[PDB]
Amino acid sequence: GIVEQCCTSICSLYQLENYCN
Amino acid sequence: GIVEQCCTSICSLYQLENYCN
Amino acid sequence: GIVEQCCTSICSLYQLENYCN
Amino acid sequence: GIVEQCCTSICSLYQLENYCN
Amino acid sequence: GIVEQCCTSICSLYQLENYCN
Amino acid sequence: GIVEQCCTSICSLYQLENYCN
Amino acid sequence: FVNQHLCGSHLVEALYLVCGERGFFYTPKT
Amino acid sequence: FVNQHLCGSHLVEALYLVCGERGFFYTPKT
Amino acid sequence: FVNQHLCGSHLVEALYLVCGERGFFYTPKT
Amino acid sequence: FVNQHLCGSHLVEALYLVCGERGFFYTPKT
Amino acid sequence: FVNQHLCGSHLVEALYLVCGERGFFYTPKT
Amino acid sequence: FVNQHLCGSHLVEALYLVCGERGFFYTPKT
Ligand SMILES: [Cl-]
Ligand SMILES: [Cl-]
Ligand SMILES: [Zn+2]
Ligand SMILES: [Zn+2]
Repeated sequence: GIVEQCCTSICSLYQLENYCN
Repeated sequence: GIVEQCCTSICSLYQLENYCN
Repeated sequence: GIVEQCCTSICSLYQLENYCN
Repeated sequence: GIVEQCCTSICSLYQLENYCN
Repeated sequence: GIVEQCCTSICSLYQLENYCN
Repeated sequence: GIVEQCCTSICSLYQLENYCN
Repeated sequence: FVNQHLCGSHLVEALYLVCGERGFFYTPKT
Repeated sequence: FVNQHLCGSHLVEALYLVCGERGFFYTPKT
Repeated sequence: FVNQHLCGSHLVEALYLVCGERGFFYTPKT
Repeated sequence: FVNQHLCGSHLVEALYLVCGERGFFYTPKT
Repeated sequence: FVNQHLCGSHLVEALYLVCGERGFFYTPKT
Repeated sequence: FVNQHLCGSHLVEALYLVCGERGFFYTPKT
């Protein structure tokens, strides 16, 4: 989920947009 | 400049990217 | 809503708790 | 003390109130 | 006090140092 | 550089002034 | 706990602290 | 932009940055 | 609420949240 | 990405997120 | 070091940086 | 003052504190 995409592994600002409403 | 613009007015992540090294 | 209330006005940690999953 | 209650070990918001004036 | 001063007015790191333990 | 002065190793507020314009 | 005046990112920090591993939703008006 | 490690309160700051007024959810158990 | 790890600047942000106007002390050597 | 209203340290946090390991320069007017 | 305009949590972050392991007390007026 | 570990977003917050209006550069690849 988000922790295991951008925290445990790394993620881009674009990937972070996956979690906007 | 960007510092001011961002504060008095709004700015985008794309404008901020111009200040990366 | 909570976002606004907290900023225009004050809010409590107990009101914030309602937005937890 | 506070570091070895909430940082090294974990602590609640209520336990944090132990350190208010 | 310092809390107020810093916010209504400006304060220096040297004034802040007085609040260290 | 800055990461290997204040992050990896430790550094003072005065050393941080080395990176002001 | 005391009452809070929280704008912008400061609200999100508060929600983070309050909710922990439960997570939260941030839903501003449009 | 870049890829970096974003954890905890830093991760929610980054969500607030990217999503802003849209809002977002932070659901670490997911 | 929850229990989480709160360190360094995050710990003092959480103290400010919880105590606010009461004030607080942050005394890690204790 | 949405537009941003960012003052003080909040601008620097944004530059940090946007630039990553590239780093950035913060150059306010005098 | 330059002079500072610091409100809310931003003051506490500054006290944290300035004091380090010495810790500090945050004492707002009532 | 003190010496502590300052990393990532915390390091840039500390640069903003110390440099402020002077501005600064954050160039971790250096
Ligand atoms: Cl603010
Ligand atoms: Cl960390
Ligand atoms: Zn702020
Ligand atoms: Zn951190």
